[PDB]
Amino acid sequence: GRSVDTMALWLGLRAVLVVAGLAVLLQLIRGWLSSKSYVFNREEIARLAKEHSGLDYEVAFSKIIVELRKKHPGHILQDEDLQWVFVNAGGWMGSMCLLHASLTEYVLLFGTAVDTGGHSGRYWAEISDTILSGTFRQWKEGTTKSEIFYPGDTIVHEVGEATSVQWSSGTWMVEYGRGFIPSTLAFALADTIFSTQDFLTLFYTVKVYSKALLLEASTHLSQLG
Amino acid sequence: GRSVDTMALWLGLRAVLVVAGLAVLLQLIRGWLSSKSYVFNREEIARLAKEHSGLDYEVAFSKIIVELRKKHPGHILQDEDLQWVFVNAGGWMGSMCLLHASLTEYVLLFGTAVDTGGHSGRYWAEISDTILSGTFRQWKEGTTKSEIFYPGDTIVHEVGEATSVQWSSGTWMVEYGRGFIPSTLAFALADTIFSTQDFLTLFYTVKVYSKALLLEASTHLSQLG
Amino acid sequence: GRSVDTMALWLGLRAVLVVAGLAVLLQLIRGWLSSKSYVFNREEIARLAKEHSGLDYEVAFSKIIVELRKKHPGHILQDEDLQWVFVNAGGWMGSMCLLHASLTEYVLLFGTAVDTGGHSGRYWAEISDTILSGTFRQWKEGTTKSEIFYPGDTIVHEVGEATSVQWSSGTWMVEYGRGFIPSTLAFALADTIFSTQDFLTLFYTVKVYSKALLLEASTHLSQLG
Ligand SMILES: C[C@]12CC[C@H](OS(=O)(=O)O)CC1=CC[C@@H]1[C@@H]2CC[C@]2(C)C(=O)CC[C@@H]12
Ligand SMILES: C[C@]12CC[C@H](OS(=O)(=O)O)CC1=CC[C@@H]1[C@@H]2CC[C@]2(C)C(=O)CC[C@@H]12
Ligand SMILES: C[C@]12CC[C@H](OS(=O)(=O)O)CC1=CC[C@@H]1[C@@H]2CC[C@]2(C)C(=O)CC[C@@H]12
Repeated sequence: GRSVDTMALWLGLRAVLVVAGLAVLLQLIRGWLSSKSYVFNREEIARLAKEHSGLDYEVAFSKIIVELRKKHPGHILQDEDLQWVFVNAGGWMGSMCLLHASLTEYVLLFGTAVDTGGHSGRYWAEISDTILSGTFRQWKEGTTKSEIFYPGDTIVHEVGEATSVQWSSGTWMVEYGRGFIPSTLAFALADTIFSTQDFLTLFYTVKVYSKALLLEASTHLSQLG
Repeated sequence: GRSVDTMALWLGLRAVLVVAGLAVLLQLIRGWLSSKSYVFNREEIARLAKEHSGLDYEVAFSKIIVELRKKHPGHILQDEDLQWVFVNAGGWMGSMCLLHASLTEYVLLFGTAVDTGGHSGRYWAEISDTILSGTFRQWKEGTTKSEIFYPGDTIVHEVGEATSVQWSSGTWMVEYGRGFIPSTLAFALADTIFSTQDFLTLFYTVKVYSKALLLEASTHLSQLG
Repeated sequence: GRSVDTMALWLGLRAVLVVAGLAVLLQLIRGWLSSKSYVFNREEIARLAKEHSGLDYEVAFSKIIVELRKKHPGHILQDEDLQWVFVNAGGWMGSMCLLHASLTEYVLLFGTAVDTGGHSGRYWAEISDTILSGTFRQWKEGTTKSEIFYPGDTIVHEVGEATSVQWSSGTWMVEYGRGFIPSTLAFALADTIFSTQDFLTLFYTVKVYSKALLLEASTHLSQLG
């Protein structure tokens, strides 16, 4: 009867409960024990973006890239490999220009020309965004109130944290990721697989990531011989 | 040629046609014959939320919970089990605090701190939302015009009805569901499975639902012995 | 170690790379060699919608349908088969009224009563939208700036192009599609399959498409005997 169905539903809920729990546990285990070889530090990227946040965001883009190439030669994609690629993740739509990416880090220019918002993603990685233009509203888990951030500010998305993010038209930022970068690909590609069906954008995304990986491998081989 | 491909496509469309049709028919059969044991009634929840809609929505939250505990003891989750959990469904992102849930009913606090909107879901359940703060725009199926609702109003999402819903930042409401509650889980979890990949939020969602079910089972056992 | 994992990840990225690439290649092959039997032309639909863009969009709807029936008898669905059906695709939510659809073309009334936006879709089809009311913001791939279009304007979504689209509440338009129409169904239904779970809307969508196909088949049989 009604009690039997309640018990069976509770059994199935406990089944999904322990599956999701152990999946989170494995995410924590893979992440905490993951490698931590760091070329950059988030304060370095944040100060460099905050210095040029008063410029037109495209002029800021160029000066940030030139400085990143001067201070970290061999770790930034050349001009021929820079490309604006749409990003559809967690219900929002923006675009990116990948500058650096490895197993443990990534650096990219991010933003949107449309009003958008959605889920931030939850992963074992520390993501930081320094706003060059526009507005960035963040709604943290466990709260009923959100906060808006402006050019010059830096939002630090902590490891294991989940937020709601919302950007206005013409918002652009410099983004630095640190942690277990591969564990973020599922979030980055989900809306392409199950919503947009934009397989050429998927092609673009894995192409620039593979190029960034090959750049790091080529530089690591040259630093040893 | 062109006529052959048109016929084959029409055959496949009829295939998807009869599959979706019989799936809807089974949804109607399971729902109409589902159980209907009711602890609350929607007018009770709506009047209680409308009375406190003039307060700060968090003060309203507390007074509504206290009143629901006084009038329905044994059917509201204790303070230790209350938690704000993100809800990603039908393209929108809000958050909930589950107070009561069974096979046939649920009562929760709902809202969002970001501008969001999307599909309401179509299921065999009668959902009603009494706005405490913010704005609630509803766009009904079969019409080209939408309506906006304000604090004190109650939107009644009818059984089998589908709407587009849109909430502004800082909109909060009291929500009561009545019907075949399990048939709504697929809509509630879809964007977590196929977009956000937020498995810890999924863990949170099934945990509070299982706790609410266990509360109802514990109370039903005590009312008999 | 770290180099081994980098190589393995690069191998898997190249795997996804060549899969998505050949899927795009097959999309191009099917599309370029697809049939091109055309009842309408986009300038015809655009001028007819632009003439009536100064009217109330519902009065414009009726006059456009009457004119399309007068100039293309046997290719427009009768009043009994006209229906507003929700469209959930690429993260946005609108609604449509299908007037004509074949293997190579389609004509429909489109719009939304809510603020929405998302991915446009990428397919081998040329889509054109003439705005009757509201605002249409388009963000093209490879750019950091978007453009807004107004009643009387026509946006032409080119073959293979991907954009971000965003519409304000009360935006309505006349839409004409030309190309390999079946290759667009996956984009049109994805958010229904993996987000909204609205199987009755899916039932509605394949019903009107099958009816439009059957209309074209019936007219083609009568034009020969
Ligand atoms: C998916 C994510 C991380 C989460 C960001 O969301 S955000 O709101 O915190 O900015 C968006 C974002 C944009 C670019 C994504 C990045 C994750 C790592 C990705 C997939 C690569 O290896 C190449 C491009 C990278
Ligand atoms: C999924 C749904 C019902 C549809 C609501 O959408 S709404 O626009 O009508 O408010 C959102 C909503 C929020 C909480 C959801 C509820 C359905 C039943 C759920 C999944 C439980 O057992 C626990 C939490 C409940
Ligand atoms: C999916 C798409 C094409 C892309 C449009 O997006 S848009 O931003 O370019 O307007 C939305 C749109 C609406 C109606 C869709 C159409 C594609 C072809 C569809 C599925 C049919 O056979 C029947 C209804 C048609």
